[PDB]
Amino acid sequence: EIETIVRESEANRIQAQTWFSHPEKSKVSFRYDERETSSIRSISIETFLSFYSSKFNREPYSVLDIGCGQGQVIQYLNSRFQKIELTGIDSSAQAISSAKKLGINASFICSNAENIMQYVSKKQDIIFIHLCFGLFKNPIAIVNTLIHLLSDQSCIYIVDLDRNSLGEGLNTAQSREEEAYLKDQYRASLTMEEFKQLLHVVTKEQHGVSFHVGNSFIGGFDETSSQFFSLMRNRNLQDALRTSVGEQLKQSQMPALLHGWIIKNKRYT
Ligand SMILES: Nc1ncnc2c1ncn2[C@@H]1O[C@H](CSCC[C@H](N)C(=O)O)[C@@H](O)[C@H]1O
Repeated sequence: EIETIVRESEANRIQAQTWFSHPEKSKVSFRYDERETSSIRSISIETFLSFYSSKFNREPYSVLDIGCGQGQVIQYLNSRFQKIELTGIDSSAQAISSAKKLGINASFICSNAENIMQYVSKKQDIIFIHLCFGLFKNPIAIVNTLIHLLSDQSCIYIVDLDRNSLGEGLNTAQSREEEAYLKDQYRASLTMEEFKQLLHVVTKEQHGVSFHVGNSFIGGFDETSSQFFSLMRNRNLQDALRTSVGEQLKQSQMPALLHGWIIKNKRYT
């Protein structure tokens, strides 16, 4: 079913991606994303760091950022850890050029995520796909490729738009062009059920691999579930929650996002 949904929806994902590949449209998307999603990005990073520590009882050694933009995630991670192997990939040359100007000890690659194996061979502890999964022409193929790059103790963490959150998404727009941008992005997005089906398809074909999907603000983990408690106790995630969307303004206008994990814990003989 999901393979069909993905294929028939391909034009919608092509249209969404125009907002990142043309200079004028890219100004609109960059402004919106940095104004509205920067806080979310911090929360998402602290979420995966906290999850990784709780799940594997160690810190990650390597992180790969898919659709890394101007390298904001990699910069955040670079200041957090003294030693960590960092890689970012993005198909926008302008984004990668900007990322390289940060002067960080990290590898930035300009290519379609499809081609990652031609650039990266070392296994990754965390592969992060933040607010860009709906832009890929072939998302099933991408994830299958990335699973091959996962280390012994690893996860793919995907955060993306929920198709059903369109109304709330539009409330955040501050211009008609932002409305147009968001409409195009949401048209490319999946429902929660479709997202869950997608992760089911890519994981049950893999040894030592489980998955989790949810709408909960904290990593999609239900507020009666186990990982939720570990996360809510985490000092770093708590810090991020305070000053991310901790302004006045009375209300926040928060569209619910999809949160997906592909978790690998290889058992050796
Ligand atoms: N096939 C592909 N491979 C790699 N990057 C892609 C891609 N399609 C789109 N992108 C990139 O995905 C990004 C979406 S916007 C930036 C998302 C970033 N992860 C963040 O959370 O802020 C753009 O920089 C765009 O150039």
